[PDB]
Amino acid sequence: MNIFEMLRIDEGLRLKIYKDCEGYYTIGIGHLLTKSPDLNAAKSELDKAIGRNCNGVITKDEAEKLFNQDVDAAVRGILRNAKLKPVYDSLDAVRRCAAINEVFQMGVTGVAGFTNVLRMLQQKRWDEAAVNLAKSRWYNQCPDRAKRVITTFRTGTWDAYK
Ligand SMILES: CCc1ccccc1
Repeated sequence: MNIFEMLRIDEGLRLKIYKDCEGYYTIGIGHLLTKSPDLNAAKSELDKAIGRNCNGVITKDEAEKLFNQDVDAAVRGILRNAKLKPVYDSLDAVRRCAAINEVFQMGVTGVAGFTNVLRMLQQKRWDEAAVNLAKSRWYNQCPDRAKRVITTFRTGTWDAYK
């Protein structure tokens, strides 16, 4: 088990655009296209992502290419954020996976707002952090996308994905 297998389980796979649990346009393995409510704006983002006219249906190797890019962006997003990096670096290996996973789903800005959860996690207060994350708008709207991630933060094991 690793970050990629973890996210393949949580995000699964779609080969055509859908609205995710926050209502935004998406494809592949949790690849957010845009926050715009216009399908065609999402469609332009996709063609620009792949480098061809799709028109909205991608292959497996292309989905996996996007996935690699998005995992990388999520890690870079953490390391470049002043709120996220010190908390991230205090975390053990498995919880670092849940952190990458959270940012991958929610984006850096959304996650960076969790001021108390960030403090709780850095002070190693696993129980309280998991409770506070379970009150997030992220969790209440994307329950089974988020559930195993919150459990992972609490336990620090891979058992939720087992
Ligand atoms: C709040 C989870 C988290 C912690 C550190 C870095 C990213 C995300």
